[PDB]
Amino acid sequence: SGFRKMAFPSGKVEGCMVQVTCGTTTLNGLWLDDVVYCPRHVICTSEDMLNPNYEDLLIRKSNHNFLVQAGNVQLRVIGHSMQNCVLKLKVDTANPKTPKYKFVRIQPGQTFSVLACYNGSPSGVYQCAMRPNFTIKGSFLNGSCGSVGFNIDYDCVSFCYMHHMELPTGVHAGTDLEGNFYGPFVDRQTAQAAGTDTTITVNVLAWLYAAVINGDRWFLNRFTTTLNDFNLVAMKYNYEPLTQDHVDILGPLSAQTGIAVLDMCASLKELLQNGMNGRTILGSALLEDEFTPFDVVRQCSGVT
Amino acid sequence: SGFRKMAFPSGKVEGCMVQVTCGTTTLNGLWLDDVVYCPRHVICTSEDMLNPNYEDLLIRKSNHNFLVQAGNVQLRVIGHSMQNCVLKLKVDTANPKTPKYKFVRIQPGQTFSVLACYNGSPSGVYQCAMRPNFTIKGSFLNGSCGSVGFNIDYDCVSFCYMHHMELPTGVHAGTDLEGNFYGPFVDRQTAQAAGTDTTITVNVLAWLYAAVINGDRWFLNRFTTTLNDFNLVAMKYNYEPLTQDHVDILGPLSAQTGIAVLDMCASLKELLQNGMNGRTILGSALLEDEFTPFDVVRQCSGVT
Ligand SMILES: O=C1[C@H](c2ccc(Cl)cc2)CCCN1c1cncc2ccccc12
Ligand SMILES: O=C1[C@H](c2ccc(Cl)cc2)CCCN1c1cncc2ccccc12
Repeated sequence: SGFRKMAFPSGKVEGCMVQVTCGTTTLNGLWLDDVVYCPRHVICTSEDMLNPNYEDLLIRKSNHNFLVQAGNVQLRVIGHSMQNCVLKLKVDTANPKTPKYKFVRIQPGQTFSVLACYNGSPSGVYQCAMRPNFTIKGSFLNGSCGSVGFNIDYDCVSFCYMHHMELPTGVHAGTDLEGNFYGPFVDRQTAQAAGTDTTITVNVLAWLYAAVINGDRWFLNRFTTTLNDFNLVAMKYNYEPLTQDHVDILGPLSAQTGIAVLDMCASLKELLQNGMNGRTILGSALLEDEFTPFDVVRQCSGVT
Repeated sequence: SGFRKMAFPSGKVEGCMVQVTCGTTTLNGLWLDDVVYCPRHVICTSEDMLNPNYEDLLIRKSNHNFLVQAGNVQLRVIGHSMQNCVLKLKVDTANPKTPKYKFVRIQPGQTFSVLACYNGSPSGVYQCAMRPNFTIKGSFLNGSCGSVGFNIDYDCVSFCYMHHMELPTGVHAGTDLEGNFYGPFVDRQTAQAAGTDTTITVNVLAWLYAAVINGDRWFLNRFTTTLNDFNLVAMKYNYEPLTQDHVDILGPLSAQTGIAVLDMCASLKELLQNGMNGRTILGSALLEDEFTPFDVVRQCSGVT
């Protein structure tokens, strides 16, 4: 028993972390096979950050201007290209530590582990979710650019995120491993609106099941609801509208606890309308939405 | 900016995780050099768990009865011994992935990362603290025994914890890497009292500094206090008595923010006496005590 904000073991990803220096700028890169992926803003300076013409800036850069360093060794850049907001530097050596990998673009509400890096060296690992407004509430400092978000399926690493920037609101924006930004964000130092951040209702419900599984049952009530009645309440409280897919995905948790999804929705409805009254659930005084039903199942079953 | 419950990168520890099977029992072991460390209760069955005479049980076991498996390969046990509540199985091969390491016994209030394992395979990593009552509020299922807690100092892994059991209260108890239990716990399936769990005051203050550093300043007030006045309030609210050592350890955080430690103590005093009033600090509705001042400095400076 016990429920924690667990992250995937980072070893497979640590073996992919390299330093990428272009001119006076240094950030993290991901070395998989003979390619190093990093944010394209490595070619920028702090002057041309207001309005960068990346095609123009990149034209003034050659293979030898990209200094890729893995631990202590220097990699030889034999090719370079821009793919959306990422640079792909082809190196003469394939990473001997390259795990089995996939580049996948995750959906909002989905969770992933982040390995925060500085100068190509890992420093921390934490779990987080792709917020419904496509931002991540991470922990990143100047130098963390190129740090990746990933998931692990036995031995296969699914890279889903690459960190690029911190918005003036303190939250973080970045791309999938093909250079496509999650959200409406552009890699420009300009005023960007993150948008309304709503609560991942299917995740709050999954975490409510995790609480029942681990003993915290106080919030459980004698009531029930319907998808439309529950949704009227979710809209007022800025909660993601719950669909029949969400109900189905909660099926295995509903089976483990014997609590119907709509009964759990009524318990949640009462927690939104009445608050916690000073009580906690899984050691938290607020409703947690950064655990997917897959995370709750995996953590409460012990998948390695 | 941004503040998260970060764990150390687990790669160095993943390379030490092995499976240890003794009879019908299977748990995790830590392979460093030619020794595998694991909880001694691997030699027990579910019958002799009420009152095990480990010296007697161990006498009936030989080197060949311990099946140590690293990934896919089977290690050859050429020696075995009991050191307090741990078994040290000497194997014929030194772990080629053994990092630079130390076995240190941490103090309550100190934090460490846990790599949760099942059948010698890592499944998750999370950060946690040694509670003042010597228990850990972890996330462990049947099979996680032998999972370790550690800290990393550049390239040196300080092993501080080995998981042994879950108490009937749902919290976890385990040993340092010399087999010595943290707390009054014995490796017996009997009613054990965890004790009163208090709040790590120096950690709540460090996290309050982290909040000011990251922008959340609402809790900051126009008042000040003294160590003795603050402590009267800490005692009523079951908070660890704050000493002059704690004040000194908060020195660098107090310097970064320009907020005197006793001024922050007055802000904390008001948060205890008046509650949060529905507000949050660093995205949390309760006072967080699982970040030491070293963690706040490391996370807000970017140490790799
Ligand atoms: O957001 C940025 C900056 C930026 C600006 C424009 C464009 Cl196009 C991309 C990136 C500079 C590089 C670092 N960076 C940061 C990324 N994460 C955490 C940060 C914490 C404090 C300070 C800067 C941080
Ligand atoms: O506490 C124990 C048991 C035990 C009993 C007596 C003695 Cl001497 C040691 C250990 C059996 C082995 C597994 N174990 C567990 C450890 N962590 C999480 C557990 C979650 C659910 C069930 C058991 C868990």
